[PDB]
Amino acid sequence: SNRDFRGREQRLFNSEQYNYNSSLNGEVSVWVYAYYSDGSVLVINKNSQYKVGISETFKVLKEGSGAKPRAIQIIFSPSVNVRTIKMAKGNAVSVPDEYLQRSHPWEATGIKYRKIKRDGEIVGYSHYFELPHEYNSISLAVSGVHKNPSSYNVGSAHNVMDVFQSCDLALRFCNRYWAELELVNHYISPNAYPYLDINNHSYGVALSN
Amino acid sequence: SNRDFRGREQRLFNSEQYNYNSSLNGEVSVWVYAYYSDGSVLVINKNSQYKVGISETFKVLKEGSGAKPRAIQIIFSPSVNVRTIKMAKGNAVSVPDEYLQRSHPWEATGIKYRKIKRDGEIVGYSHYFELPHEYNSISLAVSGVHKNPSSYNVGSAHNVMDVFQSCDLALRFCNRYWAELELVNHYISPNAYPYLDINNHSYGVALSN
Amino acid sequence: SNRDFRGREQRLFNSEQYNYNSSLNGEVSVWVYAYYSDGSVLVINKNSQYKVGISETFKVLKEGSGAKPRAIQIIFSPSVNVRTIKMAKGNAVSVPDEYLQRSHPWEATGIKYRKIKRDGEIVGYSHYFELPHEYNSISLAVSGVHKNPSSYNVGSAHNVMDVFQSCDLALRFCNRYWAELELVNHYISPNAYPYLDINNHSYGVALSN
Repeated sequence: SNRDFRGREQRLFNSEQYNYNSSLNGEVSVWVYAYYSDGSVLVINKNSQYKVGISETFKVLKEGSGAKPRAIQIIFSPSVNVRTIKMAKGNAVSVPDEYLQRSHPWEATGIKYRKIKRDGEIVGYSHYFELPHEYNSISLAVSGVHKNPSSYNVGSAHNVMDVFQSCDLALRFCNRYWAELELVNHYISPNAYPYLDINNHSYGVALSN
Repeated sequence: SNRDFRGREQRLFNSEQYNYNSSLNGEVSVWVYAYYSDGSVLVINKNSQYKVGISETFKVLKEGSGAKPRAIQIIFSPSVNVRTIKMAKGNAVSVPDEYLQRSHPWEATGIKYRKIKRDGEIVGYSHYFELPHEYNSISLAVSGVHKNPSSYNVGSAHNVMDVFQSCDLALRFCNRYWAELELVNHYISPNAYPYLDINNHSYGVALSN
Repeated sequence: SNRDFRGREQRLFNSEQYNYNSSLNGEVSVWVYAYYSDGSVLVINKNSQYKVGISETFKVLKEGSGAKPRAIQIIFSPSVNVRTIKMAKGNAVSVPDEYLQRSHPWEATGIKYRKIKRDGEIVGYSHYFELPHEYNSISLAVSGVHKNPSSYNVGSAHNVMDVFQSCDLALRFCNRYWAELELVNHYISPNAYPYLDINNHSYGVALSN
């Protein structure tokens, strides 16, 4: 019966979480997972309103003696507008991508992002690429804009200062895990984050509807 | 007599400093003081035009073996618009505040800021909060916008690039002091910064009028 | 003859590189070279669309026991609008420039920038200043805006979010070289960057026309 208000409230509880996230009041989140030759995983996460981005350098461990980055997986929350996703990369600690005079400052990589799904629902977006063995490090920057459900100008006369503030307010986290197993068990799963593991298995929590 | 031009110029000297600061040509400044279990104090200061903010992580010293953060005091210069103040925090190195799906990206904490006064003049604003003993660290972000004395649109077609530049131009300082006494004697007082100590004593310099 | 299409294409190849850089699709780049008492050189480079800036602290090596910064050379790519260049500095790890109440948040230093030329062509802009011996460090911030060839409003309703993204996407590099010779041989020259050495010799590559 629909006299089951406990069930109805539980249903609304989950749904409202899903919907608040995709409102412009909600966060847009990016994760950069760097996979090292020793099986360890380094993750950078930043969460912010309106837009979010990361600019990082992943270096060979122990002054060049330890493990080296082998691959990168970039994850965006479902609140991102996939068409706004941009990436700039260098394979070096020294401006790797050809010459400044001829470089485009970014590529629109949205079309390469796969949908991470649980129960038919999009829990995130994933772009995975491996690094050339010939390289010991990668400088990488990625950026995404929150879906704008309306025709609302977040960058209009009055609203632009809020976006400037969003830049100050963004929170960044950096963690290293010993293996993807630890990553899944202690980072991804407990926080209900979207993820694809090495076996192409999807993680995350469907909240709609 | 008002034939005392030395006195009159001294009066204008002080007043002009007070007033330039609160003009849009002046700085808005934020300080984040982190109080550690060993009595030491770590301070982060950033100063910038138009708006300013800080995003930091305060961790337990010596890889988790040393002292731990116990409390935070956030200070804004008098040039801040208290109503624009925003704060986002996590108690963890891992996205502490519940779940991303349900998180508001900030809280307006202005109403909790006390006025730091010297001689009846507001020299700054202070928000103090203690950290749960149960936690070994805190990731914290705070943001404030300069008071806009006029109806001037700093984020208008032409002026927005200046605000973007203000972001590049902001200066950040990080210092650690052995005790609040050292902090007061060698940081707060010499630089004429506003402050409240553990005994609720106010520091700073009245310049008006 | 103009039947030499190999020559004509080579000519267009070089020219197009020059021109793309100065289009709003191209990068604006800044370098900050810090010259240390031991002859070593530390360089910070950031490259980004629309505008670029750096905010750094150059400290005495080995916790204050090693070499100390003696001089700074700031280089901008030719795509910068020299009139938009701004600099804010402190000689301390503690808000060096007088008192916050009376500080202008930056100086327009464009008029002090020399043109670095190769073959009559501007390959960059250079501002060089020495540091007071009395100081062990310098906190420095510099900012420049890309030349806007048109009357195009990059900070208009729609375009402002792209500039916000440009902030996320900017790539920063930090390198230390043992002597200016190494710097020239392994950093400046291989990457075709503009530069002036200690003997006032100009480096870079003319690409026009």
